[PDB]
Amino acid sequence: MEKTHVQLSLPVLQVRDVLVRGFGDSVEEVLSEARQHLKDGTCGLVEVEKGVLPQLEQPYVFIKRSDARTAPHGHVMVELVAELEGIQYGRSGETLGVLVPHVGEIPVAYRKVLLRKN
Ligand SMILES: Nc1nc2ccc(Br)cc2s1
Repeated sequence: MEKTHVQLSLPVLQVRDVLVRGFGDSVEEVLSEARQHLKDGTCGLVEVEKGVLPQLEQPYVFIKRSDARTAPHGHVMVELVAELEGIQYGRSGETLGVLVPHVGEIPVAYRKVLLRKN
């Protein structure tokens, strides 16, 4: 009964503030945990610049843009793609950032997304 997409506003975190730097130890675990934290409202977003990924823990979970005309209600359509050792699991568009657990860090902005469930 899960709708295919859900509107979310994600807190954007600075990399040096992040206390839990990843979701787990395998591609399937990080995708699973990211989905659970999105459902629980406990997922943040770090924007990727030089130096960011080496300060976070692999496997990475990215949100990537899934289309070009759908910004329904101001929310960009996105889907999840994981990365381990330079191999990516999914193919999608431009990266909006890397997802991490949110445990109370103060954000610098909020990013509105329309997230594809599965
Ligand atoms: N299978 C499921 N994946 C997700 C991702 C995000 C949100 Br919010 C709920 C669910 S339930």
